Amino acid sequence: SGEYTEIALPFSYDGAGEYYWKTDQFSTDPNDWSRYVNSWNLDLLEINGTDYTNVWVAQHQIPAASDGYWYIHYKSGVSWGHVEIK
Repeated sequence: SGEYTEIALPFSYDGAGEYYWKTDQFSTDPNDWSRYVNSWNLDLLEINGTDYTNVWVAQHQIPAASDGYWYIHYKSGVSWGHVEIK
Protein backbone atom coordinates (compact mmCIF):
# COMPACT_ATOMS: atom_id res chain seq x y z
CA SER A 1 0.00 0.00 0.00
CA GLY A 2 1.12 3.58 -0.75
CA GLU A 3 4.71 4.67 -1.57
CA TYR A 4 6.37 4.95 1.90
CA THR A 5 10.14 5.82 1.62
CA GLU A 6 12.22 4.97 4.76
CA ILE A 7 13.80 7.93 6.69
CA ALA A 8 16.22 8.12 9.68
CA LEU A 9 16.46 10.83 12.42
CA PRO A 10 17.33 13.68 12.70
CA PHE A 11 15.76 14.40 9.24
CA SER A 12 14.77 17.57 7.24
CA TYR A 13 13.41 18.72 3.79
CA ASP A 14 12.91 22.16 2.08
CA GLY A 15 10.96 23.85 -0.79
CA ALA A 16 7.31 23.08 -1.69
CA GLY A 17 6.72 19.30 -2.24
CA GLU A 18 4.14 16.58 -1.46
CA TYR A 19 5.71 13.42 0.12
CA TYR A 20 5.09 10.30 2.30
CA TRP A 21 7.81 8.68 4.48
CA LYS A 22 8.17 6.02 7.29
CA THR A 23 10.32 5.74 10.48
CA ASP A 24 11.04 3.30 13.41
CA GLN A 25 13.08 5.79 15.51
CA PHE A 26 10.77 7.99 17.64
CA SER A 27 11.92 8.32 21.27
CA THR A 28 9.28 6.96 23.70
CA ASP A 29 11.04 8.72 26.64
CA PRO A 30 9.32 11.67 28.55
CA ASN A 31 12.76 13.25 29.43
CA ASP A 32 13.78 13.39 25.67
CA TRP A 33 12.59 17.06 25.25
CA SER A 34 15.46 17.57 22.72
CA ARG A 35 13.82 14.90 20.41
CA TYR A 36 10.86 17.14 19.43
CA VAL A 37 9.22 18.07 16.07
CA ASN A 38 7.86 21.37 14.62
CA SER A 39 6.41 22.90 11.39
CA TRP A 40 4.31 25.89 10.17
CA ASN A 41 4.98 26.75 6.47
CA LEU A 42 3.88 23.28 5.25
CA ASP A 43 0.32 23.27 3.82
CA LEU A 44 -0.52 19.87 5.39
CA LEU A 45 1.40 17.48 7.68
CA GLU A 46 0.00 14.16 9.09
CA ILE A 47 1.07 11.10 11.15
CA ASN A 48 -0.71 7.80 10.39
CA GLY A 49 -3.47 9.74 8.53
CA THR A 50 -4.10 12.43 11.27
CA ASP A 51 -2.92 16.08 11.01
CA TYR A 52 -0.34 17.92 13.24
CA THR A 53 0.78 20.80 10.88
CA ASN A 54 -0.47 23.59 13.19
CA VAL A 55 1.78 22.81 16.27
CA TRP A 56 4.97 21.44 17.80
CA VAL A 57 4.83 17.84 19.12
CA ALA A 58 7.28 15.69 21.12
CA GLN A 59 8.19 12.23 19.68
CA HIS A 60 7.29 10.72 23.14
CA GLN A 61 3.72 12.18 22.74
CA ILE A 62 2.95 10.33 19.42
CA PRO A 63 1.40 6.78 19.60
CA ALA A 64 2.80 4.14 17.17
CA ALA A 65 0.94 2.59 14.18
CA SER A 66 -0.56 -0.98 14.15
CA ASP A 67 2.80 -2.45 12.87
CA GLY A 68 4.86 -0.38 15.42
CA TYR A 69 5.99 2.31 12.87
CA TRP A 70 5.34 6.02 12.40
CA TYR A 71 4.21 7.05 8.84
CA ILE A 72 4.53 10.79 7.91
CA HIS A 73 2.70 12.79 5.12
CA TYR A 74 3.85 16.26 3.87
CA LYS A 75 2.36 18.75 1.26
CA SER A 76 3.29 21.61 -1.16
CA GLY A 77 2.32 25.24 -0.44
CA VAL A 78 5.35 27.66 -0.38
CA SER A 79 8.76 27.86 -2.10
CA TRP A 80 10.68 28.54 1.20
CA GLY A 81 8.83 25.81 3.19
CA HIS A 82 11.22 24.12 5.71
CA VAL A 83 10.87 21.19 8.18
CA GLU A 84 12.93 19.19 10.72
CA ILE A 85 12.16 15.89 12.58
CA LYS A 86 14.58 15.38 15.57
